Amino acid sequence: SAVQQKLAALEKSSGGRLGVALIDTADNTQVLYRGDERFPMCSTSKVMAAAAVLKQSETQKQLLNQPVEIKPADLVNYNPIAEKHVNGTMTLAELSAAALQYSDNTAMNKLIAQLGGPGGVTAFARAIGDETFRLDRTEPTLNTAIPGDPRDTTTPRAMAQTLRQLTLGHALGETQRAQLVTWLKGNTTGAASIRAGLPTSWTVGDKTGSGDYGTTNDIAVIWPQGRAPLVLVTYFTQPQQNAESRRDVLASAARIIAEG
Ligand SMILES: CCN1CCN(C(=O)N[C@@H](C(=O)N[C@H](C(=O)O)[C@@H]2N[C@@H](C(=O)O)C(C)(C)S2)c2ccccc2)C(=O)C1=O
Repeated sequence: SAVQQKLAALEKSSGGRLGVALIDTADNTQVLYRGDERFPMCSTSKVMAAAAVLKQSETQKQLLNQPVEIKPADLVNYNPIAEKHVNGTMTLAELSAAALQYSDNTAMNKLIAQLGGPGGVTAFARAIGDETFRLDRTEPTLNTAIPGDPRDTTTPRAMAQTLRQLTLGHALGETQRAQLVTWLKGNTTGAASIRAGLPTSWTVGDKTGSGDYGTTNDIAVIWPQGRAPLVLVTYFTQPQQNAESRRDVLASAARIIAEG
């Protein structure tokens, strides 16, 4: 198609590997580019961990208000919110919000511990029909993004379909779904990614991700003005291990998609 030739040209000029998945809920049509290839998820996997804790709250009505202790041993490489509460407590809701809106890695590790390990996060993916998502490690080793390594990876097609069920579908209860959407809309880290390639009047909720090998990711649910919402996943990785982040590639991919 026309958009696939532009995405192919964008990939060639960037020197990396680009994966795009678009789901238009107006007619369930999909636009895919390397949609079945595996990409390192990096911090984009935090949406699955937060959604799994939300599913547990459909039975445990007061789970989101449960206090969790933040000890100095719990801090990893990037904990902007958790460092403000060392030797104190954060609720599971505050931890889910920190992991999603600020990409706090300590909050991610606390959510994984609540689910009984990385196997508990992967279990929630299988429970809602995601046979591709796999979480194998905790923060921060899950971001190694080694080429060929299947660990901590998914495909663009699978993540776009799963993200649609979590935010627009009914994989979660009504109250939990609205909480997830509200958290995604209040993200603070995606101004230069998918949001930068879309019109300013469009409301966007997203989760970014970065890692080694220049891995630059962003997944988003998009609400156009007076139009059926969209779900767009953009994954990108590079050959050099110390390659810089390329958030402009994600913005350009979103612009190419939004032209159609
Ligand atoms: C060998 C172990 N090892 C290797 C891989 N790795 C990482 O990939 N860390 C990454 C990391 O911890 N990224 C954070 C994270 O994992 O949510 C935050 N997520 C990004 C995002 O949401 O867009 C951020 C840019 C807001 S930082 C990282 C990437 C670029 C610059 C600094 C840190 C590590 O730091 C690490 O411990």
